Amino acid sequence: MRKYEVMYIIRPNIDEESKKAVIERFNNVLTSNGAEITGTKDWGKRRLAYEINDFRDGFYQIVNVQSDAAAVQEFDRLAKISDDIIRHIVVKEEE
Amino acid sequence: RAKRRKVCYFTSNGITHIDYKDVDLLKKFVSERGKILPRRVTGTNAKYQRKLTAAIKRARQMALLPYVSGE
Amino acid sequence: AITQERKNQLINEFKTHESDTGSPEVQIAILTDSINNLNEHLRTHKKDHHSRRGLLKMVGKRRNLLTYLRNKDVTRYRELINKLGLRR
Amino acid sequence: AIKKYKPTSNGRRGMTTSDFAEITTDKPEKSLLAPLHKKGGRNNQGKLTVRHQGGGHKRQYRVIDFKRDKDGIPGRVATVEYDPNRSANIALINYADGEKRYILAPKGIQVGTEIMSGPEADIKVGNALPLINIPVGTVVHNIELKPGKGGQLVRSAGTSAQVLGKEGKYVLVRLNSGEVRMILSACRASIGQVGNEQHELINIGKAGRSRWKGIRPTVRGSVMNPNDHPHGGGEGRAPIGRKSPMSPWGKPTLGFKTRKKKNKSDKFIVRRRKN
Amino acid sequence: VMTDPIADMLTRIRNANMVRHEKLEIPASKLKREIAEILKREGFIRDVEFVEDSKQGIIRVFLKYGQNNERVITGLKRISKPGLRVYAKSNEVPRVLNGLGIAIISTSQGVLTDKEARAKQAGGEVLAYVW
RNA sequence: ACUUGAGUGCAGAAGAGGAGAGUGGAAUUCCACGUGUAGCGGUGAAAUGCGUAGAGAUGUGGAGGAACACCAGUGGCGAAGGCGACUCUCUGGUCUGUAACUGACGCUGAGGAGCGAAAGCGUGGGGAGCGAACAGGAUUAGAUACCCUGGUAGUCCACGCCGUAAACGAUGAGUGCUAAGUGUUAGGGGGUUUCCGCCCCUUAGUGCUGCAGCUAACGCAUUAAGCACUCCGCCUGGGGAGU
Repeated sequence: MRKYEVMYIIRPNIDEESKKAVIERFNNVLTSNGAEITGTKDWGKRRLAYEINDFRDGFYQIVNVQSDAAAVQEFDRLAKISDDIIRHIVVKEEE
Repeated sequence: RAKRRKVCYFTSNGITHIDYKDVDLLKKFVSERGKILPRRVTGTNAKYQRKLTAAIKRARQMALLPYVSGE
Repeated sequence: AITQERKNQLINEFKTHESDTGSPEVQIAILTDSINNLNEHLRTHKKDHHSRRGLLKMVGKRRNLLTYLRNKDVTRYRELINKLGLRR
Repeated sequence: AIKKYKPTSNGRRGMTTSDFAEITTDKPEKSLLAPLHKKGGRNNQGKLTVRHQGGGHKRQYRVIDFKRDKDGIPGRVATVEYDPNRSANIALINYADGEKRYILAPKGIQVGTEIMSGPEADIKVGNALPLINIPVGTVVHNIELKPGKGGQLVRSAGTSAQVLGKEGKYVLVRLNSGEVRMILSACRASIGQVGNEQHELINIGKAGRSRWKGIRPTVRGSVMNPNDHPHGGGEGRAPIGRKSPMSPWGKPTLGFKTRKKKNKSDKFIVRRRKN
Repeated sequence: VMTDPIADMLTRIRNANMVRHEKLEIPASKLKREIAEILKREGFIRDVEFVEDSKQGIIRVFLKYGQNNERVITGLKRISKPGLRVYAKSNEVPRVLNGLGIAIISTSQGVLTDKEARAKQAGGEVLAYVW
């Protein structure tokens, strides 16, 4: 496959251990397609410029996933309608 | 003579970034009112202004740099 | 395409000389398989005229090389044609 | 798809039948056929209260969940079959229970797809779940009104809905033909627009296919005697004489609104009937 | 490309023939070779020294035209068109110029000159014509 | 037989080349409610129009369509028409560099095949802005126009037909050669240079300024309209008449 470095922020209204559940389950669904996601990150509660859905700032996030080719549209489209992930912009990774 | 002031602005210490994880050179690139910087007044190269413009957009898509500013 | 397993795999499965990367039977093999996969990949969304013009130019080049190999060696050209499958 | 017929005779010169590619098997489930009697526009008295029905072919009803009360257990589409009782087709589903149920068929499905129906279920086309869990903006059909009643709402072939944005109670829905009704939130609904999208472009062509369905022909306004219909009269092909076109009862049928004014739907509309 | 070699050499000696260049290149072939010995022996250019090597080529002649503008290469014309070929019998071998120039008809015993080919009295393909 | 032609390989580079899906804002319209009053609007000057049924403006929120400002430039890519927010899948092509292989496998190409802006045409969707026909008011002797206020089709999408344009560089394609300078991207070799940066050599593409040469003059000029070769198409006074 190819590297997919897609990082989509978590919602600011989330709770703490529920946010850990969101990263846990969302990381599981991203990891179900054979992609050993060899990267991670947590940029912290960092304010954005304009609102995403309702915040004046959110809890930023990152990702580093190495897979196909099989689950980039899965982790983007299957997370497009969640309540936690505000707006996931899954950029390609060829730097 | 014989060069540009602010000589190439990225070719001296680049290259190939950023884009998402960078907010620093993105902080020094996207202009004061909110627009992207002019490529004559900033001073980037051809490929430098191309990469910093693409990463300026792709870093503006994930809400990193503001899609509009104040006056 | 083509994938590297079919570039090096196809050149490895159809190498005319021991170290001959070209050998126009090899060019008809790589161009032929890449024209087929470009044929299905053009057929998947039948509006893209750019990729279609690529399919016409590529298929025409593979035809011209097929006529070249047919003019270069008769029996070996028949064996390459009947082994490859296309040209019929 | 839609085939078109070559004009072998004059019955054929416009007519189209659909390709019948979506269907797989002919002979349906014997154990869910419910019998029917074409009623013919009649009443329980015996009078014919619906004009110009009757004449049809022998229909036979197949039992359909328009509810999907069962939940969580995934389906597995065996066959998609044809039903003369409506436009759209029906997909036969073998649940893991063995409860073989004819259930209405959204597009994009074939044999073999998993269809759950819990509130936990997916937004894969076919899965069904109440309107709270549906996110803002999905293609939804089979909407109900009261919780668990049955899918009265949208069902016919090639139709859909949205969800514009909701509260705890209710869930707003841009239905088909633009009516935005505050539909209740715990209402079970299912996901996808309804299969056999090309029902509209079916050119009927010859006369008796409307008799095959069937529909008795209609006799127009300035044709009947001035007794029987309040347009008829004149010395033949007289103009449509009286002001305010009028049904075969004394009510105008250009735009005269027929909803009850004092009615329950005064609250249940944000936006209605774009015309 | 490569429509005609002799027209490429003739265009070479022509374009360099007006450029005022000291030496001139060429594609080394049997027509550039035998035409180099004929057109060099008749006294137009200084010397052709066919500096050969791998893979093909490559002739190198010098323009033997002095101070006076337009020396012994004063104007050349494709008398034979590769594509619509000229022909000349024995009695019809035409001597180009009239008294100044000389034509080079590729005879059946070697690439002759005009007067020498008339000395053999046998014509062939009109190879080129140097007016 | 051989290798530069042409092709394959190997490694680089680049782009708004295409097709499909999804996402994002700025702005206009419309709607709901607050705030508020007597004007808003448009022009050459006005009027039609809107506004005390509360407009304009301003605050908040929602819906929907279309196009993506800044980067952006006689920049890039494409056979041409053309192509611009961002991301992904599938895909074509170009150039650079050594140089492993092949050994002329090439150039053009009437028919034939295919694509081709915008207007249109059929069906079904979509209709926020713009907007023929149309309505009103203005200017004029007249206004089937210019202007302004509105306004249908269309523009948008998918599926099919249309196959024309100043479809322009008014220059068919391929190849070889022939003064120079100055830009500008995409590369490469190098002179010292860890850097960086300057400079040369080199390609490929593209812009200006100009020698020879061409020409009726304007002008072209290594991207020729120069100098020669291959092949296709077109031209034989205007109107009549692309009838």
